[PDB]
Amino acid sequence: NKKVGVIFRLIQLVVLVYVIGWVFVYEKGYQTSSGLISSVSVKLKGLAVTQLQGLGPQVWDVADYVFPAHGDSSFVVMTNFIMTPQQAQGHCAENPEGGICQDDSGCTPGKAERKAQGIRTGNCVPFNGTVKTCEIFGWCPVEVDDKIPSPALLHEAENFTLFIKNSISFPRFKVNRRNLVEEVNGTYMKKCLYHKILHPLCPVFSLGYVVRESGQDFRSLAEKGGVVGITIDWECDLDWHVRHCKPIYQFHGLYGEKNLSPGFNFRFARHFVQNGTNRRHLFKVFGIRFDILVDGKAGKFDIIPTMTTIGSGIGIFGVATVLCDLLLLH
Amino acid sequence: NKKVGVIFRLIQLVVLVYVIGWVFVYEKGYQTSSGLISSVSVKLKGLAVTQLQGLGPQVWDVADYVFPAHGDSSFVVMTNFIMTPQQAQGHCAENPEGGICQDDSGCTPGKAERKAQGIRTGNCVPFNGTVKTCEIFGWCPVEVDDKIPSPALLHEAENFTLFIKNSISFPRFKVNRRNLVEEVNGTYMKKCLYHKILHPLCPVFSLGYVVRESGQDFRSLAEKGGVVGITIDWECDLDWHVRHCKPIYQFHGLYGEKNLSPGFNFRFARHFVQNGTNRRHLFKVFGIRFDILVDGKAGKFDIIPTMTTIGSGIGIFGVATVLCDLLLLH
Amino acid sequence: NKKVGVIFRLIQLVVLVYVIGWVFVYEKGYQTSSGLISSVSVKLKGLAVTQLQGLGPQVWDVADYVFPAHGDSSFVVMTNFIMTPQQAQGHCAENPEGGICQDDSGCTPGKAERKAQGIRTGNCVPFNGTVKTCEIFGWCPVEVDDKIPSPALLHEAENFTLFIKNSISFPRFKVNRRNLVEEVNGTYMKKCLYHKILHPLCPVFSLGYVVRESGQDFRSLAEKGGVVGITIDWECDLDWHVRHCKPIYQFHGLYGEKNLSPGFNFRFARHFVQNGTNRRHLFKVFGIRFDILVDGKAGKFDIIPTMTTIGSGIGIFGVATVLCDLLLLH
Ligand SMILES: Nc1ncnc2c1ncn2[C@@H]1O[C@H](COP(=O)(O)OP(=O)(O)OP(=O)(O)O)[C@@H](O)[C@H]1O
Ligand SMILES: Nc1ncnc2c1ncn2[C@@H]1O[C@H](COP(=O)(O)OP(=O)(O)OP(=O)(O)O)[C@@H](O)[C@H]1O
Ligand SMILES: Nc1ncnc2c1ncn2[C@@H]1O[C@H](COP(=O)(O)OP(=O)(O)OP(=O)(O)O)[C@@H](O)[C@H]1O
Ligand SMILES: *[C@@H]1O[C@H](CO)[C@@H](O)[C@H](O)[C@H]1NC(C)=O
Ligand SMILES: *[C@@H]1O[C@H](CO)[C@@H](O)[C@H](O)[C@H]1NC(C)=O
Ligand SMILES: *[C@@H]1O[C@H](CO)[C@@H](O)[C@H](O)[C@H]1NC(C)=O
Ligand SMILES: *[C@@H]1O[C@H](CO)[C@@H](O)[C@H](O)[C@H]1NC(C)=O
Ligand SMILES: *[C@@H]1O[C@H](CO)[C@@H](O)[C@H](O)[C@H]1NC(C)=O
Ligand SMILES: *[C@@H]1O[C@H](CO)[C@@H](O)[C@H](O)[C@H]1NC(C)=O
Ligand SMILES: *[C@@H]1O[C@H](CO)[C@@H](O)[C@H](O)[C@H]1NC(C)=O
Ligand SMILES: *[C@@H]1O[C@H](CO)[C@@H](O)[C@H](O)[C@H]1NC(C)=O
Ligand SMILES: *[C@@H]1O[C@H](CO)[C@@H](O)[C@H](O)[C@H]1NC(C)=O
Ligand SMILES: [Ca+2]
Ligand SMILES: [Ca+2]
Ligand SMILES: [Mg+2]
Ligand SMILES: [Mg+2]
Ligand SMILES: [Mg+2]
Repeated sequence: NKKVGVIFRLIQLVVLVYVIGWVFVYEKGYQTSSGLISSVSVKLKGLAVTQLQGLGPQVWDVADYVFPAHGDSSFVVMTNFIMTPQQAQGHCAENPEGGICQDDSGCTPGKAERKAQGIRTGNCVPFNGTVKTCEIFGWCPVEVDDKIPSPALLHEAENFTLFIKNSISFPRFKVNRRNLVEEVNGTYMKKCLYHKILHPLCPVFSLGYVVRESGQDFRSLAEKGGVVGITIDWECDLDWHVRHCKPIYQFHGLYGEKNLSPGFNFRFARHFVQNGTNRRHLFKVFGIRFDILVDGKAGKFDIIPTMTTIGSGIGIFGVATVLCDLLLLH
Repeated sequence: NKKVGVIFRLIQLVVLVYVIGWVFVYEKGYQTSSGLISSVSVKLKGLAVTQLQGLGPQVWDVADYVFPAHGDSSFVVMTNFIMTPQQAQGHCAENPEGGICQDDSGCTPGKAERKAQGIRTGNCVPFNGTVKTCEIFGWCPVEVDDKIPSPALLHEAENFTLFIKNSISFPRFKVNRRNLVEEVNGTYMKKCLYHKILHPLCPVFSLGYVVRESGQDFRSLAEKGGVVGITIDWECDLDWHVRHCKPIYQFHGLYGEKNLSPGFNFRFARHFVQNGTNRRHLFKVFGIRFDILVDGKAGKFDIIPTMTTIGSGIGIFGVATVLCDLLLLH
Repeated sequence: NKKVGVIFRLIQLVVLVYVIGWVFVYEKGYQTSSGLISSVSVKLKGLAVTQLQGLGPQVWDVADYVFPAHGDSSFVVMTNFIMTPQQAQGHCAENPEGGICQDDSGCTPGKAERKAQGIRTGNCVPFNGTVKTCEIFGWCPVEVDDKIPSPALLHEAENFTLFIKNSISFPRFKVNRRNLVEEVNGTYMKKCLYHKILHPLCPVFSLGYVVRESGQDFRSLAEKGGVVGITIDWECDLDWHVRHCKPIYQFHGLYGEKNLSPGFNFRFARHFVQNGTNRRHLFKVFGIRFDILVDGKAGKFDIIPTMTTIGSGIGIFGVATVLCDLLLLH
C-alpha cells in the first residue's frame, strides 16, 4: 500500500529531524560539559545602631554583624540579639527554665543529663523574689532569652548593600570568568541595585530585596532569625564570545514550621581581660543565614562528542526504522 | 515450530514485564528528580569543666568548645587542649625541637626555613638546666606540646546533646522540608536521644553515640583528635504525602594511621590587652571534626518522563525481540 | 558476493572488539563507582615579622594569618593589612570618599543610603587642613584605604610550609584512605617539599610554589590580593592493592580584571577592653584565598555491572550488526 509507505517515510523523517536537531542544538551534543571551580567572596557595607536600656549607643559595622570575616560563602547577618554582659565564672542561681527547687534537699550535686547549665552544688538559692533555682558553677549570671523584642534591633540592616564576588574557572577549557562582566563598569556599581528586570548584572544585592524575592517577610524573619539560600548559575556557551557569559542569581527561601523551633539562632562570646579578671559577653544572635551555591557548566565544539552524538543518532534512526517496519508488518 | 514460538513468547513476555516494572516502579522513571538547597544549623547544649594543675577551674560552654560560632556544617568540638597563657612577643629561648645549640657561635642570625619559631638573633641561651636553644624573637613562652594528658580534659563531652537543624527545598517542585517532621513535636524534643532503631526521628544526637556508631572509641578519639562524618539522606517521594518523606541520618568515621600524624589538632589564640601590654592565650585543641553533608532527591509524577520511559521500554522490547529472533534463526 | 560478506564480517568483528574492550577497560564498566566523604584539615607553620611605621615589631604565627581557627577547606592566608589601632565609638569626621562638605548646611542629619560609614549628626567638621567631611557617629578614627603599601608586609610568607590532611572513605566499599600514603613516612615529611615531578606524595606544600603553579605572581597576590583554587583527585582502582591509591593535587588560578575590584580583601576587628573603655583594632587584610575541593571515585569488580555491560554489548552488536542491511540492498 502507498499509504503505508507514506506513513513510514513520515515517521522516518520525523525521527531523523528529531535526532539531528534536538540533541545537537538543545542538548548541546557537539559540545562537552565541564565543571568549574568557584570561590565565593561576599562583602557587606552598612551601619546599624542598637540602643538598649542601661547601655550606651552600640555601633555595629561590617565586621560586627558579619561573623565569618574570611569571606565564607555561608555567613550570618545579625539582626536581633540578646546582650548578656559581664559574665564571670562564679556561683549563681541557674536559669529558671532548667529547674525549680523549693528546698536545699531537692537539688542534687552533679551535672544535668540534658541542658546542662552548671555544676550543681546541691544548694537551692533564690533566683528572684518568687522562684528559687539550684546554685550552679559556671559563667554568671545566666542568660535569660525568654523575652524577644518584637521590633528588630538591627532593623536598619533591611536595605543594606550586599556585594558577592564570585570567580569561576573551567580547567578543561582554561577560561576564567567572574561575576563582574564587560557590561558592568566601575561607575555602574556605584549607583545600581540588583533587580530581576532592571539591573540583572548589578553585583550589589539588597538584603531586603533578596529576602522578599525568596518569599519571606523581612520583619517576621529577622524577629526570630531564618535561612535564605542564594544560588548562582553559570550556564553559558563557549562557542560565542566571553561577553555572553553572564551569571544568573536565584533566591530560594528556606523556612519551616514556626510552632516548633522557629527561626535560626546561635550564641557567641567575646573573651577579654578587665581588671585582672577574665570576663566575656554572650550574645544570642537571631540572624538570617545566607548560603551561596554556585553550579555552572560550559560547552565548546569538539570532535569526539560530535562523533559520538552522530553515532547515537544513527543508531536511534536505525532502531526507529526497524521498529516501524516491525509494527507495519504486524 | 511450536517450541520456538513458545520460547519467543516467553522471552518477549519477560522483557515486557521487565520494561514495565523495573524501569517504572524500581527506578522511578515516571517521576522527576531534582536537587535541593541544604543549610546546616547545629547546636550543642552541655558544660565541661577542666581543672589544670595549679590553675583554677575553667568553665567551657557552647560558645567555648564550638569554634564555628555562625553554625557551619563543618565544626570541631573541643575535647583536649594545652594551655600556654601570658604570651607576649619577646626575645626568648626557642622550643628544643627546633634546634639545639652548644655555643653561641652555632646560632646564625636569620629565620628558619621550615617550622620557624621566630627571628634568630644569633645567641645560644639555656632553655633549661640541661639543653640550650637559640634565642629568637616571637611569642614567649614557646608552647611545648610534647605532653598530652592521656585522660581527656573535656571527657564529659561524650554524652552531650547535638541538635542538627536541616532545611531543604526543591526549586522545581516548590516544596520545602525540614528535619523536624510532623511526627516530632515539642514534647518529643525535650527528652529523646537519637538511635538507629528506637528514635530515628529524634533530632537530638549524642556525640558519644555518633562516634561509636561510626566504629571509633570516644576516649582514644578525644585524647588525640579525629574526624567524624555525618551524612543526611533526604529520600523524598512527592507522590505520597509529605509525612512519608523523612530524613535518614548516616554516621561515618574518617580515620588514618596512628603512627603518622595521629588525630586532628589546630592552634588558635585569643588576643587581649592587659596592663597596656598585648597578650594572648594559645591553645592546641585536640578536637573531633564533624562534617555535615546533605544530599537528597525528590520524585513527582510528570507526563514527559513517563512518555520517555514508555518509549525506551518499547524500544528495548523491540530490540530484544529482534535479537531473540536472530538467535532462534541461527 | 564474497567481498560484501568479508566487509560485513570485518565490521562485525570491529564492533565486537569495541563492545568487548572499550566499555570494559576504558570506561571501567565492570567496576562500580560511588561517592566519598572528604574532610579537609589544613595547618601552616611559618612566622613573619612586619615592622609597620609608627608601631613596634609585630609577630605573626599560624594563629594570626590563618583566620579559620578550627580549619576549613576555604581559608585565607594574610599577606598584607592596614592597621587602624585604638578604635572607639565617638563623633569624628568620616572618609572623604563618602562625602565632602563646605558648610554645616550641606550635611543632612540621618544615615547615608549607600556606603553608610556612620550616623551623620549634621555638622560639617574639618577632616584635615584642606578638605572637610560631615561628622558621623562611629568608630574613631576612620580607616583609610587610599594608600596601599607597595612592598608586601608579610613577604616572608611566600615560601612557608602548607600541610593538607585529607581523609576520604567510600561507604559502598567500606575502605578508608588518607593522603598520607604508606610511601610517606615520618622522616620524609621533615625535609620534603611538594613538587609535580620530584615529590608528588610530599604533603608539605609551599605557598609560593602553589601560587606560581596556578599561573599567578605572588607579589601581586600579596599587594592587592588573589584567589587560588586547589583540587584533590582520588581516582583509583580498588582491584589493585591499597598502596597504589595516591592523591592527585591540582592547582587552579582564580583571577579577574584588575581594573575593577582587584584581588580579594576583607575587614575584621578584635574587640578588647582597655582602661574600662571598649576598643578594637580593625585590619583590612589583603590575603590569598585558598579553596580545597576533593572529588574522587573508586572502582571494584562486581557481578551486576559486568552483567549489565554484557547485555549492553549484546544489544549494540544486535542493533549495529543488523543495521546497514538497507545498505546491503543498495
Ligand atoms: N557592600 C558593598 N556595598 C556597596 N558597594 C560595594 C560593596 N562592596 C564593594 N563595593 C564596590 O565595589 C568596588 C570594588 O570593591 P573593592 O574590592 O575595591 O573594595 P575596597 O575598595 O577594597 O573596599 P574599601 O572601599 O573598604 O577600601 C568598590 O568601588 C566599591 O564601591
Ligand atoms: N543541643 C540541644 N540539646 C537539647 N535540646 C535542644 C538542643 N537544641 C535545641 N533543643 C531543643 O529544641 C527546641 C527548639 O530549639 P530552639 O531553636 O528554640 O532553641 P532556643 O530555644 O532558641 O535555644 P535556648 O533554649 O538556648 O534559648 C528547644 O525547646 C530546645 O529544648
Ligand atoms: N605546616 C607544616 N609544616 C611543616 N611540617 C609539618 C606541618 N604540618 C605538619 N608537619 C609535620 O607533620 C608531622 C605530623 O604532624 P602532627 O599532626 O603531629 O602535628 P603536631 O606535631 O600536632 O603539630 P605541632 O608540631 O604544632 O605540635 C610533624 O612531625 C610535623 O613536622
Ligand atoms: C522570677 O523569675 C521567674 C522565672 O520564670 C518569673 O516567672 C517571675 O515572674 C519572676 N518574678 C519576679 C518578681 O520578677
Ligand atoms: C530602606 O532603604 C533606604 C535607602 O533608600 C534606607 O534609608 C532605609 O533606612 C531602609 N529601610 C530600613 C527599614 O532600613
Ligand atoms: C556602565 O555600565 C552600564 C551597564 O548598564 C552601561 O550602560 C554604561 O554605559 C557604562 N558606563 C560607561 C561609562 O561605560
Ligand atoms: C630540659 O628540656 C628538655 C627538652 O627536651 C628535656 O628533655 C629535659 O628533661 C629538660 N631538663 C630538665 C632538668 O627539666
Ligand atoms: C554519659 O551520660 C550521662 C547521662 O546519663 C552523664 O551523666 C555522663 O557524664 C556521661 N558520660 C561521660 C563520660 O560524660
Ligand atoms: C510527640 O511525638 C511522639 C513521636 O514519637 C509521639 O509518639 C507523641 O504522641 C507526641 N506527643 C504528642 C503530645 O502529640
Ligand atoms: C586631606 O585629606 C585629603 C583626602 O582626600 C587629601 O587629598 C589631602 O591631601 C589631605 N591634606 C593634607 C594637608 O594632608
Ligand atoms: C624562600 O624560601 C627560603 C627557604 O630556603 C626562605 O629563606 C626565603 O625567605 C623565602 N623567600 C621569601 C621571600 O620569603
Ligand atoms: C621515607 O619515604 C620515602 C618516600 O620517598 C622513602 O623513599 C624512604 O625510604 C622512606 N624512609 C624510610 C626510612 O623508610
Ligand atoms: Ca581585653
Ligand atoms: Ca564551609
Ligand atoms: Mg530558653
Ligand atoms: Mg611538637
Ligand atoms: Mg576605600
